[PDB]
Amino acid sequence: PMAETLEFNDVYQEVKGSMNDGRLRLSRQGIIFKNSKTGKVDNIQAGELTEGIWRRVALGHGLKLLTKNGHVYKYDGFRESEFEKLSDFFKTHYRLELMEK
Repeated sequence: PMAETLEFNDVYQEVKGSMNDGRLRLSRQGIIFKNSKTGKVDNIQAGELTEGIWRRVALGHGLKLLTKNGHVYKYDGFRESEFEKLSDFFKTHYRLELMEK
């Protein structure tokens, strides 16, 4: 079932063991994460993405993304059941296929 946006208000950015809680939002154009505590926003354009990985992490499952400029983004705390919709979104809108690891 196709969706143009996906929202996750209960996930974290993982940075060196730190779990930064925030809001993740996927649109056709890309990805925005906003750190709840610090308010720090990170934008990722669909075009920038070269790699998407889905794997078990410390809490549930997580995405690990790579962009053309070498930046790494890790968003953790997904229930495993989210794979289908995430995989679907990436393949449909981002023209990239999540690697299951």
